[PDB]
Amino acid sequence: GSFVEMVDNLRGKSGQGYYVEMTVGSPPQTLNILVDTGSSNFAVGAAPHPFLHRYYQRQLSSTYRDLRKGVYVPYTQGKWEGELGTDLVSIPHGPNVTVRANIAAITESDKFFINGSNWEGILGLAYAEIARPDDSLEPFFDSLVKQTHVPNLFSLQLCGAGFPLNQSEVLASVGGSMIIGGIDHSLYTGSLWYTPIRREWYYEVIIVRVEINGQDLKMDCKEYNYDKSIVDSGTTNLRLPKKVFEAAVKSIKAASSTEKFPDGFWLGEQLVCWQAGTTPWNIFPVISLYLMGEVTNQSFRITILPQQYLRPVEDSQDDCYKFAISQSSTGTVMGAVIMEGFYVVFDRARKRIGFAVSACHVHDEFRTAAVEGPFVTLDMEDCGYNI
Ligand SMILES: COc1nc(N2C[C@H]3C(=O)N(C)C(=N)N[C@@]3(c3c(F)cccc3F)C2)nc(C)c1F
Repeated sequence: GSFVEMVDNLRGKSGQGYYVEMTVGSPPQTLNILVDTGSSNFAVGAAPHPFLHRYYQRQLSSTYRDLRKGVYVPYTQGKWEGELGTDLVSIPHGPNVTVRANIAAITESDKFFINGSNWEGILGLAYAEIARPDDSLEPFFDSLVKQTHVPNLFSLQLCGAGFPLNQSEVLASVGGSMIIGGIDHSLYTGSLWYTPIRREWYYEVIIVRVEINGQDLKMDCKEYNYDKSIVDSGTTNLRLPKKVFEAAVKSIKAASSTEKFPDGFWLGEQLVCWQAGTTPWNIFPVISLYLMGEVTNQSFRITILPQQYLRPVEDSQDDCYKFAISQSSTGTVMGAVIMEGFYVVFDRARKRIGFAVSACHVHDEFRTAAVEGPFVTLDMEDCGYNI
């Protein structure tokens, strides 16, 4: 329905992540926490770091409980180490509940905290299977549902500004909404279409067809989900498996061939700039991802614009961007630049993810993002990768 208390509770941007205010401990210690559907731990800075202006101080919390266990998390882009415990946790612009949750108190880290991101921890919203050190460490959302009457569902509306936000603007700007326990109808237009959650670990989905400006990429659909496809608010880009990325970039280059861009742009490294207001959106194609539907032999599609996959960056008065589609060796990742086009419903109760056009997606007068269906699609189970 309507969840006014939770609307506009996020801040941030696709490159540095979107965060929500939370409190930990007694008396409550306020922290900004990145919303991450690509991990399953609640982990917060708990020791001084040059990029943190605040951190969780366990000795100041009367409700802190030490689990006497460490946790070491090395990942591709960095690492963090911490100490496990539990404490009382709340979300001020959330459900009016307080729960006892696991917290990994980060004591050491490398390339984890981002200078100027304004967040001090991460809220892993995925399933226990991928929790660290193992699946016995109950994730925050599982604790929230078990201890309260909050429905087993959350929904995210990530709002890209469509232009760069400076240090002050990004702190003053509304970055979107995280609706805990429901769907807020003011955040989207049109209908919600649902895709099954293939397996409960990451939020895994199955892509069954890909188009660039209506032209079928025509790959065996198993390539689109090799080795998995996931929805991850903690990744900035739309990441595609190597072979799919190579085919998609060739097609995007062909569609936009009236302007030549350097190799560094297509590698997502180099910015491209245009005179203020002259970004040639129309030369860039729309991209449609067809997802398995809930009905047998039915799919639907989500369509994004270059206003989603070209990420605004500061250079001058020029309008500059980076190409926010990049290669992956770990499957498709529908990151924040894709989520910015849609209101995304993580319906854990019904093992499905819903998509609708976002009320805050960036577009122009000629094209809009879309969520459309149904389409007849056969043998969609064959699109899923095994082993
Ligand atoms: C919190 O706890 C854990 N965290 C991670 N993560 C992996 C990271 C990552 O690469 N992506 C793509 C990702 N989705 N999540 C990470 C992340 C961010 F989102 C944003 C900024 C920094 C980050 F480290 C955090 N993984 C495991 C296993 C955790 F226990």
